[PDB]
Amino acid sequence: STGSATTTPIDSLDDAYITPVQIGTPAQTLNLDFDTGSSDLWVFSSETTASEVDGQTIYTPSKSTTAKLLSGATWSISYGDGSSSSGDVYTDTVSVGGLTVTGQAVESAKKVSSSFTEDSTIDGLLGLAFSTLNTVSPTQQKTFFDNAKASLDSPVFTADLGYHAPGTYNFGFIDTTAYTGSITYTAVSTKQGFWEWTSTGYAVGSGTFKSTSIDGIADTGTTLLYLPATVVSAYWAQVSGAKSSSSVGGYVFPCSATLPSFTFGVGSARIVIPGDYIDFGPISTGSSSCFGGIQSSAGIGINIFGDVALKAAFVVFNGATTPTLGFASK
Ligand SMILES: CC(C)C[C@H](NC(=O)C[C@H](O)[C@H](CC1CCCCC1)NC(=O)CC[C@H](O)[C@H](Cc1ccccc1)NC(=O)OC(C)(C)C)C(=O)O
Repeated sequence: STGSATTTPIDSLDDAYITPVQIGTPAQTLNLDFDTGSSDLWVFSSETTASEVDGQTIYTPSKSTTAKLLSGATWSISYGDGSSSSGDVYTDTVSVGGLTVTGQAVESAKKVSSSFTEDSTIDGLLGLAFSTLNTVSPTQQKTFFDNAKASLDSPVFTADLGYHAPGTYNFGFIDTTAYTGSITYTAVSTKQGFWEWTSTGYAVGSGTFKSTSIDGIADTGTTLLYLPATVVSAYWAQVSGAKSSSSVGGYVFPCSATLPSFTFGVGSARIVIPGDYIDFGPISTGSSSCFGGIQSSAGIGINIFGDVALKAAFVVFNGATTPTLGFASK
């Protein structure tokens, strides 16, 4: 089997991308953020405390004939941005893009923190890192990818994220029309539970490529590209009005600049980020300062290839028993 689904940015800055998923029988359709940096499928539900629910769509397990309470199990997750949720667990049928798994754990939120209440576009998360990071206790639960691989025509999914535009998640096949040249695969370490890998170096604009190892994770669930302090200072030293601003938390630059490109290495291949991608947007509507898309990971402790970098490429998540990551230009 395969599945294919359109993914769309939640806003005009491509802050994050939602993809409809159908849970339950008959299907209730909720728009989830597919997050390669975490391993829980959780949703807003009829369980959720009501004054924490805003305009999201809720899962109502009492309405689905295939839902079953997983007795005893609870969950509690907090993410890199500070936000957090917890609750209890059902198993149900969940389909994405045509592809259906029965008995997927769907984690039902009792409580969500502020940032989730405040974002009306996102009805919960679907985690696609490795299932060792799943928060359900006492027995951790598989991600939708892990439950799907038995039936997939190949044990992969693709991410094809758009710049200010819709794109695609595919499961179980690689669409040869969606990229150009050939895919280069690199090894993944799953020792910390992420799709973690080491990039072979970087170039800024049209200067030299510097071979230096950057160990990072490919994370559809993080908006920006977070890289070590000195590589990030090397990029913005090429943008004449850029400075680091403690007030806004990052490098800003005049929205009128043309930014140089940024290249990252994958084995012997190179992925080029166009500079307009790194112009994240204006720090407020109307302002003449813009927010950069490459910022220092010193404060987070790990380098993150977020959607800035991933939407410049077609990305293969190869979930074979030794997993790899594939990059192609598109
Ligand atoms: C629990 C663990 C086992 C794994 C867990 N992993 C992570 O936290 C990384 C994971 O990818 C999480 C997953 C996201 C959590 C927040 C909701 C959206 C999903 N990423 C994150 O926690 C990273 C947060 C994102 O980078 C936000 C995304 C966003 C912004 C605005 C509006 C909507 C969405 N961007 C964002 O704040 O961009 C600005 C600052 C330029 C505005 C952890 O390490 O804590």
